[PDB]
Amino acid sequence: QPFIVLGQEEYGEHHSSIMHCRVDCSGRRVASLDVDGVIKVWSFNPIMQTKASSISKSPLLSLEWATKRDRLLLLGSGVGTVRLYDTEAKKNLCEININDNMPRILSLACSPNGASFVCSAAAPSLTMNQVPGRLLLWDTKTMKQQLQFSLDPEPIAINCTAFNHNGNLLVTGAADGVIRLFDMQQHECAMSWRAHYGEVYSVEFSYDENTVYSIGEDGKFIQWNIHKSGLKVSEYSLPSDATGPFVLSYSGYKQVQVPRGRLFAFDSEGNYMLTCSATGGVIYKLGDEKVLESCLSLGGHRAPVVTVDWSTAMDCGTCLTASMDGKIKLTTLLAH
Ligand SMILES: N#Cc1cccc2c1CC[C@H]2NC(=O)c1ccc(Nc2ncnc3ccccc23)cc1
Repeated sequence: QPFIVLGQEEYGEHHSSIMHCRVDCSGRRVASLDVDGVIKVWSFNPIMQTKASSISKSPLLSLEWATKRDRLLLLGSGVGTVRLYDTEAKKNLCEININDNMPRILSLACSPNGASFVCSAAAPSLTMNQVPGRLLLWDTKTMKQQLQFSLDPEPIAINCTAFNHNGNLLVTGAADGVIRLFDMQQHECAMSWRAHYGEVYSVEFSYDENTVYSIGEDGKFIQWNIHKSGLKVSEYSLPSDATGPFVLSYSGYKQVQVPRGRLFAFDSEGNYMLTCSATGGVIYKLGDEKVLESCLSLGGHRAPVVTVDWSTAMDCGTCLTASMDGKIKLTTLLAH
């Protein structure tokens, strides 16, 4: 046991499958979004209580907490808008239209220093997700676009974004299965390589930032050498219920969810990784036998888990696991 489990609670205010659930930067609030466009904002320490609740008139695809103003939440729509929501004042500060032909705001990342954010904006899905997309850099102080990064070889939908600790690097994964790493000082692509057969769903810097981790449609979790483009450090086939597609089957009726939120999350120092499964969160130790072996199973879910988070605050771990029945389990972990 590398962790003791201090409790497992259920947040149940959503009645639809969860799309995203993320802990804020203070580590004390959750923002969660379901497929019916219900945004909920809630605390959990010492009990679960709801701070805000709103139906979006518009489809909502993405969610990102601000880094340097804890109470601000960025929301990306399916109608080409970025909304800035004040969780404390329970009102929208602004909603900016993206003056373009790319309505799907698939991914939002706020810079660590708080002066900037990035969003991906994609064309409509085809009657694949292998469609044109853009990557936009914004100024948080004006909430205006500054520039778009050209994507080679072609405009492509970007599914996932993450900054490094300082914010000078941004790693992205796209629907063409390619990872693109951007130098955010020079505003150019430092590095790119083919990462997955099919889509990249999540990307993350290792704690030490010598590697980035990725998970994608081919079912593989891969660790890449940030110093040498496309050189793998290690590669594992996760169980299929880590990357879906996620099915809840009734009389010939089923609900199907393709990955959209973050499929993996890490402890404070990046030694352990939480993933999805039919029946709850599954945690692995990083670092490297041939078959990656599971050290902890959080359980507690009676419908597929589709997205997860992991935050550490007051020296305690909080794991979120969110399933297709709309339930969010909040498990509390102590690192011995
Ligand atoms: N860390 C972080 C971080 C992340 C995202 C955001 C922000 C931060 C820190 C600063 C904060 N920005 C703001 O609070 C804000 C709020 C509104 C405005 N702009 C407008 N407000 C009203 N009407 C407008 C109409 C047309 C255009 C613009 C408008 C600018 C900044």
